[PDB]
Amino acid sequence: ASAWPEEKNYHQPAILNSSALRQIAEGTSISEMWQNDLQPLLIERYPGSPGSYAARQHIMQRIQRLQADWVLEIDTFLSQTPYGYRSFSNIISTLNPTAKRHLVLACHYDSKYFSHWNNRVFVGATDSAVPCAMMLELARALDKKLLSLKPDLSLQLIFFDGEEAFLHWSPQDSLYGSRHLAAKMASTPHPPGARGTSQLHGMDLLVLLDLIGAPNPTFPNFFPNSARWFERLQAIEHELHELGLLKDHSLEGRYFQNYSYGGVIQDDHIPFLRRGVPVLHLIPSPFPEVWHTMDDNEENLDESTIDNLNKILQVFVLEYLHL
Amino acid sequence: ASAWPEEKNYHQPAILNSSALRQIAEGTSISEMWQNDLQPLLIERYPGSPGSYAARQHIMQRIQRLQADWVLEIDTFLSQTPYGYRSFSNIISTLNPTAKRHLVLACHYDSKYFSHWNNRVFVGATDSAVPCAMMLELARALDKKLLSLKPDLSLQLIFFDGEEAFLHWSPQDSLYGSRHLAAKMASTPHPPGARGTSQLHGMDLLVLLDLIGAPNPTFPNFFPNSARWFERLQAIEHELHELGLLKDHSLEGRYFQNYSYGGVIQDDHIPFLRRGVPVLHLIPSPFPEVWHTMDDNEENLDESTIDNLNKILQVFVLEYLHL
Amino acid sequence: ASAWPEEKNYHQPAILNSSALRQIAEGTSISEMWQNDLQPLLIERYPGSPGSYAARQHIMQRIQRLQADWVLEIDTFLSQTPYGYRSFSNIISTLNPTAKRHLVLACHYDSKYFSHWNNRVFVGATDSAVPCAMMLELARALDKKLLSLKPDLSLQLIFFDGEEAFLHWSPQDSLYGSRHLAAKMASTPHPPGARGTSQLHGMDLLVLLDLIGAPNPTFPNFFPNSARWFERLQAIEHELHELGLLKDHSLEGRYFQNYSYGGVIQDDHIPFLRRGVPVLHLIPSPFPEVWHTMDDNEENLDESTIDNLNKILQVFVLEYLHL
Amino acid sequence: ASAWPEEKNYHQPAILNSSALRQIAEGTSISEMWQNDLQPLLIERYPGSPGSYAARQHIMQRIQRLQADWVLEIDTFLSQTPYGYRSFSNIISTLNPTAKRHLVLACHYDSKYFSHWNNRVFVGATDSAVPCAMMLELARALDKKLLSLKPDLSLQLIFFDGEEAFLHWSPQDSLYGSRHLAAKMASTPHPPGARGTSQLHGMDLLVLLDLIGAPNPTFPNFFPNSARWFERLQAIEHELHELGLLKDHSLEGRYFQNYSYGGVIQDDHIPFLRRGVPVLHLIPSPFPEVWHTMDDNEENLDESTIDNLNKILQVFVLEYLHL
Amino acid sequence: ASAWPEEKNYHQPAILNSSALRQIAEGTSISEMWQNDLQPLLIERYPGSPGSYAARQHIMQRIQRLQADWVLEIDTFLSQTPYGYRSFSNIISTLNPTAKRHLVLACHYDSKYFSHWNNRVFVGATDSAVPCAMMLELARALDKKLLSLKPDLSLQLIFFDGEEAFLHWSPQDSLYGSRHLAAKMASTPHPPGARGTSQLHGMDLLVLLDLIGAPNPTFPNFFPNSARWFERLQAIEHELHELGLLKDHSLEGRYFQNYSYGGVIQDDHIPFLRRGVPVLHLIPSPFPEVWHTMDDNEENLDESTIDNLNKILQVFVLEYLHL
Amino acid sequence: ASAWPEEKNYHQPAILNSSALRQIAEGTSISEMWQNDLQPLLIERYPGSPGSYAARQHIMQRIQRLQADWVLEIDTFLSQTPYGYRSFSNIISTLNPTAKRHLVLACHYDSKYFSHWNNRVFVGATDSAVPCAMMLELARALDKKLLSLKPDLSLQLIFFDGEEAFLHWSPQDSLYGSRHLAAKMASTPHPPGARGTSQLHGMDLLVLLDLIGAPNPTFPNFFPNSARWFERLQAIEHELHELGLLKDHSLEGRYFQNYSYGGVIQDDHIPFLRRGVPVLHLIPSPFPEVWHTMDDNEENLDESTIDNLNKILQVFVLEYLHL
Ligand SMILES: O=S(=O)(Cc1ccccc1)Nc1ccc2nc[nH]c2c1
Ligand SMILES: O=S(=O)(Cc1ccccc1)Nc1ccc2nc[nH]c2c1
Ligand SMILES: O=S(=O)(Cc1ccccc1)Nc1ccc2nc[nH]c2c1
Ligand SMILES: O=S(=O)(Cc1ccccc1)Nc1ccc2nc[nH]c2c1
Ligand SMILES: O=S(=O)(Cc1ccccc1)Nc1ccc2nc[nH]c2c1
Ligand SMILES: [Zn+2]
Ligand SMILES: [Zn+2]
Ligand SMILES: [Zn+2]
Ligand SMILES: [Zn+2]
Ligand SMILES: [Zn+2]
Ligand SMILES: [Zn+2]
Repeated sequence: ASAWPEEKNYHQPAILNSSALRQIAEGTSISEMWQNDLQPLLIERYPGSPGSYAARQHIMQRIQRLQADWVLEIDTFLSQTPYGYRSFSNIISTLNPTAKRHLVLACHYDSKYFSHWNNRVFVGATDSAVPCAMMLELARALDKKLLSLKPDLSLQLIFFDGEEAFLHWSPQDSLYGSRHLAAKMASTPHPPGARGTSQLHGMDLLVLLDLIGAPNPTFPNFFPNSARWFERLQAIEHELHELGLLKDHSLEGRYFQNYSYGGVIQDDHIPFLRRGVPVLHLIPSPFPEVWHTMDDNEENLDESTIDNLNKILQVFVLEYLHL
Repeated sequence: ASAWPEEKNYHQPAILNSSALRQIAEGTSISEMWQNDLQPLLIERYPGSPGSYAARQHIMQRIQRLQADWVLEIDTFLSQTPYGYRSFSNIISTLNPTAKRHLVLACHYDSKYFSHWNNRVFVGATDSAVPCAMMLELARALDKKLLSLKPDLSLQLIFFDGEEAFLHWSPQDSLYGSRHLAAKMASTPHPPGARGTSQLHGMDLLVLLDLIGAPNPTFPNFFPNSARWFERLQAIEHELHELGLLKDHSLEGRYFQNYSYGGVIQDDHIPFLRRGVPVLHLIPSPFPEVWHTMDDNEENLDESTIDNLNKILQVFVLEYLHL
Repeated sequence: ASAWPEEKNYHQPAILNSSALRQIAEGTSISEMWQNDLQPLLIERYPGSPGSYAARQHIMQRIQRLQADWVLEIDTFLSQTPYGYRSFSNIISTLNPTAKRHLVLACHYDSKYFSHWNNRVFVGATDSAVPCAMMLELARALDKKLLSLKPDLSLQLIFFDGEEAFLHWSPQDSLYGSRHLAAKMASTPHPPGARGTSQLHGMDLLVLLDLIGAPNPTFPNFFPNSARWFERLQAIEHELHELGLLKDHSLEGRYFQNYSYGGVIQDDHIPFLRRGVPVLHLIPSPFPEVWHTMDDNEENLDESTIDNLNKILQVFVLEYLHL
Repeated sequence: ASAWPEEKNYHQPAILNSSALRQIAEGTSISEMWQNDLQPLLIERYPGSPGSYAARQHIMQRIQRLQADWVLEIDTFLSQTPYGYRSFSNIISTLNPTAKRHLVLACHYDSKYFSHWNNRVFVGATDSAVPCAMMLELARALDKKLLSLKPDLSLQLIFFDGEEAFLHWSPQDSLYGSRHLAAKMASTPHPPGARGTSQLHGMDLLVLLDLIGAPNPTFPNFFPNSARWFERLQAIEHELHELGLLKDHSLEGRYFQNYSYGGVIQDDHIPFLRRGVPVLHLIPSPFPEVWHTMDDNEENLDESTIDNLNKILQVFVLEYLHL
Repeated sequence: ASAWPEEKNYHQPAILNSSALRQIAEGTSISEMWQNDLQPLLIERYPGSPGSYAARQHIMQRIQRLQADWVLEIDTFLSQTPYGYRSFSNIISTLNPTAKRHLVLACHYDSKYFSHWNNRVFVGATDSAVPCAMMLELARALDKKLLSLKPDLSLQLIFFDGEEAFLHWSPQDSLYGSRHLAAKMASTPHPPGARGTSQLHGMDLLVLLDLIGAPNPTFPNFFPNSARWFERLQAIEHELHELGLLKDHSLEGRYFQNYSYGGVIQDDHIPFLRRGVPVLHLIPSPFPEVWHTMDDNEENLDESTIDNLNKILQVFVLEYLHL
Repeated sequence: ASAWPEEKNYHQPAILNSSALRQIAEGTSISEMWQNDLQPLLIERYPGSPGSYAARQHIMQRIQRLQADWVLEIDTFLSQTPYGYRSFSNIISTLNPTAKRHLVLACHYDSKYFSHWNNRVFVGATDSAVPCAMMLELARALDKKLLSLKPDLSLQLIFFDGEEAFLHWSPQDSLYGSRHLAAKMASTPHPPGARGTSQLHGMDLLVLLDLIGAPNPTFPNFFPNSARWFERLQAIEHELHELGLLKDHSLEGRYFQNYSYGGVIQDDHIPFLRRGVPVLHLIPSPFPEVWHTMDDNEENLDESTIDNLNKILQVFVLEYLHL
């Protein structure tokens, strides 16, 4: 079958000048995210709960209200769990469904199931509601350049349901949404009418955000096949510093360090990885000090870190997509 | 209900009187089937071939033109074969997609891949071009009563792609279409919005027709869980003989002869049966004398047996559906 | 390289004469069974229910009132199901637990979980309340002969929990207690202190009673490796018939006619067969006409068919042990 | 062009006249097989035993003394068992190795592991010393016709090691030589230098003799894709009886009653069957009375049944190969 | 609720002052341990051997003399190996067996099977005779406080058999006792009478000691969900040293160096990890220099290193359990 | 089963004195390797191409022209791929084929399948043409010592076919040759006549060379059970620097630094690892900058870096082999 699944190994970015970096900082507003994107997600939203549904509708509405021509799919499936059968729904948002190639941004939108311990509620502020909102604030900041789309390439956003275990982390109790999605795409022909290629082959790179929002994260190099693109993240971070385009930020503790981790952490990327999709995994090591506590809330977030990461990220999408 | 997947076990048919049987004998014509439903499907149509596309467009068009509100689904997927990657397309036809339960009729519409041996072209007339044409005819002859649907139970037809092996019969080279749809159905919630039940649960019974069109066929009783529904066929056959609505037919050359065998044959029922679906398997034993030869063609069919079979089956479906 | 797990292949019976065939027929009370062993078990007793614990107490108490030295064990375990984790309990009854070899009688004591269709309650009278009671009637009727055991050979009874599916028959929704117990016997040293042999290797023959109680049952002959013990049953039947020790019985309608089936019927035997245990499987084909309906009750049972099989089976066992 | 694995679907015999049949008939010697081929095999020969090396040597020595250009090969491998790691050797003997297609005849040559019960030694006369002898007498009796082989087709012979279990029949304790050899042939290119076909595709048909030599055998017809070759066997037995070329033989106790089956019997054909090879399985139902007893010895063989079957089979083979 | 398995996620220690830390230090003797707990283990004890029954008897006796209320269970099973079927026996010693939650400490008590290279005998002093004596020394020194137990939480000890490969490390040749025991616990309702939780859910934290006793060991921090418990270890090691309670101890060569390691090391925790149990894995990297040689003996042990570790570990256990 | 598989764990090196360590430096020619061994291999040689047959023939011809007497075998096999069934051929070179034990050197010889991007052809200079030529220079630069073999230890070379994925990396699409050859060795008794041991038991240490040729490579230490042999590399390296036998080499730019990675990195060692062969894996992290681009050519290799590696690797082998 034709060889376009080769193209990703050759793709190169389109680097921005100093005047165009400045524009991007001005383009992005954390407090608008904080109020209109982030806060309506800080709620109990484990799979099947009335919060899951509220959260899915809020995410849909914030996207529909943009100009860029986004196509939305709800992917609804039944799976077995320790508490029996349950239904889940991944949310998928695509620009130019027909293009063979897509850069993919992903996170998970469910929150881990718990009882109401010490009369509190778990709402996973780093895990992973901030990541969702940064995705929502990216589509809005760049809705202008993203509309200039009506190398055959576009953009895609995935919001997984069921990342967390219900009872005890095992292969059969975790990653419900990503295991189903990776298989579905492996067996769907792409582009439409193709005879020998699939939607997976169409994934250019998968950028997974997990556990973002705490102060002083450090993100390692996990994989040697995406090393060259993690390196671009460094150089983007370092240049926006010397232009003092970031806040409360220092070059002595940079977010993207130069030390490969070696092993891997279990997460939504795994069913994609083992079928040959390239992955850039933006999960910090160590895990926030609040990980899986009633104190992963709005109060412990750190407004400045998030605002820096929104900026670097927004540039990487823009240079990858030659926009 | 929670609940309702229980009902198929207690369903009981609405047996028809002598006046009505006569009505339906008169209501179907085998000569119409032959010219407009069968002969267009006597063609080379192995997966991915031009005739596969043409077999599909015909089957669609014959249905698109009836009264009853049939909903057509095209299930197009990518699998691996001994020759590499290939695309298949199953055809599904449904009255009242929302009903919890559907009685299901099915066959395979691919022909088997062969070189052109002796300058002849294999076209599978019993295997399975007739079967498609009997299902096509049936929906035409009862379009009348089937439209009355506008015991929460309606009717579905399935036309599989890729039942035959490409090179050598094995678990990875066979039943490409049935193995896809079973998995898709078992992981889809039914009825829309359900939490603990699936489309697979909604399959009241599966009647798979295969290898049909030769004279003096004999079909054994394959499974002890659908046994009673096969006794029905025996008694529908024995009441059209005595009424004189069958042709060139005797009660010593009967088609359904309470026998056993008593083991199992591999076919499109296998991936449904191993997840708990009840099966009525309408495949003869022995196979037709012409099985898999260049002489399994139009000339070797028997007009009479196919007309008889049509009559019995059109009965069964009306008595099953209480119409 | 030991040794004894082969003794079971050379084993021969020690046949009874006419006067012992008459004594055996007069020592068993079809009336005593029906009231003291069977009727207490015709209730709703699906896994986890109040009825399950009541059936376990009835079975244990009836066995304890006997003089023979029966040793009883409760094998309680945890398993996943379509509705979640749940607890199950098999019942094991063994004479001479230390012996190397044991003949095994077995059936399942649960009832299938149904809703109350037409304000009725499923109780599974042939499925399998009667085989439970036949097992209790054999232990009573022969109590005098069996307390003589104090070849290294003896007798065991097993009553499985969780034989039926909870929702839809699959490999993961069926045969809960037999899949569990087989894995546990395969991994247990037998006899005590042994270095290279297991309890599973000590099962001489597994005689599984299922779906018994209706009149005119035809029991097929399933496996080549256990054929000669089926042939014992035929001759036993025939020579009791021909001393007038049977009732409402004709040689023209025997229970054990020879008739090879060839394939399998899913059941509690499957996890032991798969490991090389020889199986004598007493399940008729076709299934009782009342199978998985609310008329599987006391009023459709056949007193005399049952009484006849209690006699055949007691003769079989006494020959198997030389008693 | 390759492609050529379909040519076994279209192959047809060359039937021999009444004069060629008296020719074959007078051509075999049942006492010279008995003397020189069978008797040296009636010894203990479980795998790794000295009888195993002695048996392997007599088989090869007897083949090597014929004129036909027989190529001998020894397939020695290691494998894990209930008593630990052990070494086995299959014997493969082939005419025209370069030919794309071969008709295959086979049995197993090991005898089952037992201890000396009652001071006797198990030799498996029917199981399977006689089939071994039949294969050798066939290759001598037809030596001058096969020497003519110099349709691209010829003849292969196979003797398997490690068929029987050591301790308890299971997927890992049984069929050691056949499970090895099937996976080897499926991963060897054939013919030499071929790019997309394998030695397994060149097996035209697998003819597996097992448990033969007892009087009055009844052989089923197990598979639909070889039923036309069961037929030919049925017809060869009929013609030979009507020319009075059989002995002590009755058309009422004919070996090939057409009644069928049913399901399956595990044997050396299963690793090949499961991958698409057609099989004519000449195991009888039921098994001899002496099956797996110390009485499966020379005395209980029936000379006349074997002689008759020798003749039938050599006529089957000559007609398969057009000689 | 039925939700208690979430409790261990919220558990916090009760941190001891400096005069309680001084009592702990004074409360443990390395020479009593050396003479009465360690030395009798420095023998040959691979599975099945006389030294294995002797180490079992010594472990049980030394616990049976303490005042605390330990319940001892011997878990004995069969398994297949490169040499055939063999019997194994784990050792489980439990306080308050009815309590829902248990902090678990563990090592393997077998020794690796070797020939006597150079007329010397392999006794695995670090591998793992020392870890066993550390566990016995801790039960003795904390005996009076462990007596308080009579937060539903107590203490359990596990000695695994069959950790080493007999022949070549493979999924089937290694971790014989721990794979058996994790599967057993996973299917055992806990607490007694429970309906949807297991003994495996009861394990609060699995602290696994292995390859201990050589000088200057570096333990990494392998897992993100047990990392807050690794930090407790470092804090304990820092305080004891600045109070002057360590020996021959440098804060430039502290045992717990917050350096992380992504590559898993296979060991007895793996069957628990993959079912969701949190692990604090105390194995050093690199392995000791003497690893799997005849020089892993008593003279190459370092007295001071082991005495420091006893003290760090008993402080852990008291702060975990609030004594 | 004998004990000799233990011998590898005790084996120790026989180190060289400053003066033999110059004889090595001086007996290897980077310029002869570059022209006579490398350049012939810098062509398109993906599996089945004309370039693959020619690279077999180069490799063999170079080895056949040397005094030591190497035994060559060509291991051909058939496997399924994303484009269909294909033929592949490993190259295996052994001294003393019958010795119990062998040290093993290896790489892959196939070149990744790519379309001709920008009119350029992928030839994989580091991936892995240079590892091939390195293995060719070593046998030549040492031909004279290795002829003293005619401690049951010798040397083996292995050049795999089919390492790269044809389309997308996955367990079914990568490592065709290694997966195939580890299974064949595990099922081959070694030495000849052996009853309990395999060819795979004989592999002392597997040293896999991959992705070599770039400047300034950093090779990590992957596995605790092969660490002692990496320390030998690190030490060999440092004394060659001190003696001045190294070019363009510093100590801050050490090839073998103290660096512990997580592990894997999929490659040809995986299928051996899962069966317990110990592995020395000489692949760097990060991968070279040119990896899987058209600039992985002759111009971007570094002569010094490769010359220095030839010197280390050659010492290591003579020290390992006591030559
Ligand atoms: O800790 S994990 O490796 C899962 C695991 C695997 C094995 C044993 C115990 C736990 N990964 C993980 C867990 C929770 C998360 N929440 C957000 N991202 C998460 C990622
Ligand atoms: O028919 S079965 O093969 C179950 C089955 C198999 C395949 C598909 C769907 C259902 N065996 C069965 C069913 C009910 C029973 N009650 C007592 N013994 C029973 C045995
Ligand atoms: O009976 S079998 O199906 C194997 C089996 C299957 C399941 C359980 C126990 C045994 N076939 C078999 C057994 C022994 C033979 N000896 C010569 N040919 C033989 C064929
Ligand atoms: O990157 S790898 O871990 C394989 C992989 C795994 C998952 C996804 C994509 C690719 N190993 C690898 C790749 C290329 C090589 N070329 C020479 N040796 C190589 C080894
Ligand atoms: O080295 S391991 O990772 C196992 C292994 C994995 C792959 C190949 C060969 C061996 N773990 C191991 C080995 C020996 C031990 N002795 C005590 N604990 C031990 C742990
Ligand atoms: Zn989380
Ligand atoms: Zn067909
Ligand atoms: Zn039932
Ligand atoms: Zn046998
Ligand atoms: Zn060890
Ligand atoms: Zn590569």
